[PDB]
Amino acid sequence: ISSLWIAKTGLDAQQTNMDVIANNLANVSTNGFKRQRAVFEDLLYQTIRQPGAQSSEQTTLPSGLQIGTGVRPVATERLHSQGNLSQTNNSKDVAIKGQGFFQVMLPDGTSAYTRDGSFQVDQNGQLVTAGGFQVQPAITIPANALSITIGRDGVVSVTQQGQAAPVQVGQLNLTTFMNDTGLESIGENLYIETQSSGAPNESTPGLNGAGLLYQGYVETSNVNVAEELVNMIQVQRAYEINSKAVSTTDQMLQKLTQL
Amino acid sequence: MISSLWIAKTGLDAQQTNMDVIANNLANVSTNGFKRQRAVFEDLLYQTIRQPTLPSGLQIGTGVRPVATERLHSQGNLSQTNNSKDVAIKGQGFFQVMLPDGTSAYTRDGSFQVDQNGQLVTAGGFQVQPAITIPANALSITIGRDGVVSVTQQGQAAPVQVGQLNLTTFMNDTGLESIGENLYIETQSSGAPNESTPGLNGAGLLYQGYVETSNVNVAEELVNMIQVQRAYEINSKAVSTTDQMLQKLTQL
Amino acid sequence: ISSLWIAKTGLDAQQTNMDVIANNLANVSTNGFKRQRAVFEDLLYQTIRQPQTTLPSGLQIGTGVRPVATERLHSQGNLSQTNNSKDVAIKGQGFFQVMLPDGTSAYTRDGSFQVDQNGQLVTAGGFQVQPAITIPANALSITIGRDGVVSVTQQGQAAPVQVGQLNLTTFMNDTGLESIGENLYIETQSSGAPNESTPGLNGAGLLYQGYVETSNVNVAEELVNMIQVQRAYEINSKAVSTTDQMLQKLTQL
Amino acid sequence: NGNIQVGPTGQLTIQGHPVIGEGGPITVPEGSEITIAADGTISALNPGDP
Repeated sequence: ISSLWIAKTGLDAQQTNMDVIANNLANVSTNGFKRQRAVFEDLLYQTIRQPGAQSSEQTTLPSGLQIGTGVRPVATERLHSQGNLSQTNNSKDVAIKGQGFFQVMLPDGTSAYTRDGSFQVDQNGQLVTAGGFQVQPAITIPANALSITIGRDGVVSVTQQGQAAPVQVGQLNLTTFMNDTGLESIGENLYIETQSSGAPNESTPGLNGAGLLYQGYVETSNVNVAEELVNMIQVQRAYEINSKAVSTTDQMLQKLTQL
Repeated sequence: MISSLWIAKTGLDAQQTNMDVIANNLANVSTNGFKRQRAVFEDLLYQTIRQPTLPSGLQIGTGVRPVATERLHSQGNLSQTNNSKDVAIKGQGFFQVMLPDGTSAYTRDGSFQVDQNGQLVTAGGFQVQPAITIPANALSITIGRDGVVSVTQQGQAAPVQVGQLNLTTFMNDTGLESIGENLYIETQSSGAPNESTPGLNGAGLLYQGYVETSNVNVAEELVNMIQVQRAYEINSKAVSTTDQMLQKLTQL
Repeated sequence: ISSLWIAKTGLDAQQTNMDVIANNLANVSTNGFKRQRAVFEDLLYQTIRQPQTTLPSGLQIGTGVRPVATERLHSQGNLSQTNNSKDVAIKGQGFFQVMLPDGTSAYTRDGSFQVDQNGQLVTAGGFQVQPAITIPANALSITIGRDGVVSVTQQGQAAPVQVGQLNLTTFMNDTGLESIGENLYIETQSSGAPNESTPGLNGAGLLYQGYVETSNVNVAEELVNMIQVQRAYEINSKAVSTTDQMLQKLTQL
Repeated sequence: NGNIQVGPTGQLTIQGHPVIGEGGPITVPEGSEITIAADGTISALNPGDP
């Protein structure tokens, strides 16, 4: 019977909604995390019979039978807003203002883009992210480095022992996209390009719509728990209602088969 | 679907934004040249239920929504820093600085320094647009009511004037877009800036060795925190009783 | 099956009551807001049978309840100081008039005004105040007295120059105003045609500068009403449950 | 049901039904602050009037 299938689709949609809510709540402490939201869409409708003639000296209701089918999850979009900044006092942590993504090099050979600014230094001096993925512009900080300073622009400098003037060692240019929502997300806070998102364009910070770099700060996740709790309540109640519908359909079918 | 949950959600969001702006105001109370913010709320669209010269109609609300946030561009107090290169504006106006990219920004926090090349810059590296240049071997720097900045040198009686600090004014101060480091940029809401010498065309005067403080009233902020906490709790109770009612309904 | 429909009407009435309660609670910190209360009434009564000292022996079945109207208490809220120079609060009756983009006019109660780039005084949202008060540049200060007169001083002027007046409108029946969103009302047939006047005359209010009118929402009343709504909803669900039991027993036998 | 309402022209209407008192059903001024006494007398005060 079609009613069971419709209710099954509704229950699956509610389960997926609860899944994305739980995913948002779980990594509320993840740095540079953009919260998600699931949008659904109804399926097709079967027209058993078309409406007839009406509005002829009468006010009869239109006699048209058009049965629904259910609902499917059509998309899950993330909100690329701006999160708050938390101080860490670590000179190798960069927070990003505006739009942009640091470009890292995946081990297989391709490249990914990320927002999580918390970097470390390997044994060879190269600047990598937490996980070992080398930053594609390949900033190398020499040894005996007294302190590393990264300005509001992408330039990174390090003061030596005797020399008064800091020596420039690299530029942290960053990429921008035409549609940031279309990036395909994988683990480790990484995004890879798709056809939905335009070809990335690299630029220096502060120009061509790029953001700015703050040293010693980390961008926090833009998750709002007040939304999550009410969404949880709503999905739980909808799940209960659909279960009640399933129970009623089962009872009426069982009454029928007792004939 | 439940009608009353999505109203209490909007109420909670409004109270959260109110607490957010209150916390932002309280945090930077010791910064110089800061203007407090107030958020203004408004309700959403109303749905009218149609009935078959009625004294009143049946209408149902939907919630509340924060529409805008304004800044009180009043005059803060002054604190004497004993420095010789700190300027406080008495009245209304904005110093013009140049961002590294090339555009122009406008600020009010006056605490300036001298870069290695001798020019006058703000704390952060940005230089003042009229480009005041103070040569080395400077005995003292004096900035009067007008924009004239003079420097005294050894062995000379007449001080040599090096520049003038023209300040810009706007038709609508509140329309300025705010970015970090106490910097404002013009928009369409704020008219095109117009330059003026201090004390003329409504522009303010300058005091040397003083810094303007923030116009934040902590006593109001504490009571506002109490109010927003109570409102948030009441909306939470509304959510809870809606949940209880719906749970009672669905177990039928 | 009649009992099911009656209980459905009761549940819907309680739901709308909870809806208006939640709406009142949500915007408790909205300037110039007025609380609403819903009023219900009975439906048609079916007279099944016409009527020493015994009972009249007459039958008359009810039908249910529907929501009739939602009245707004146009009372006077408390005044809170914002210290701004362009915030006004109404003492008494009256509404400010604003011009909608489409061409018609709307009326509001809260006072929180800014200045557009051309100089005219608008509300928070861009809508222009109808009498078209223009504030020129280089304005040292702005004064809005208890009357409608608004004045601005300038550099080296012994006396200020008047730059307009904030006249405000009144209605015969302010309860009948249809409240569209965004803190606005529109004239409808239920309310009379607006009549404008200077503040302080012809029954209008007075203007206080630097203060705003807070909402007049009584939280304790809302909480008690909410408790009653929940309990009534739970009671009404029992009617549906018992009728379901009766129908199930009837179908079984 | 003592929930009285006032129309645009000043009629005390309860659910669209004008209230009836002695000597004509009812009629009030345009915008008076209506005050109802303990016995039934309806005091009216023109707004703005002393």
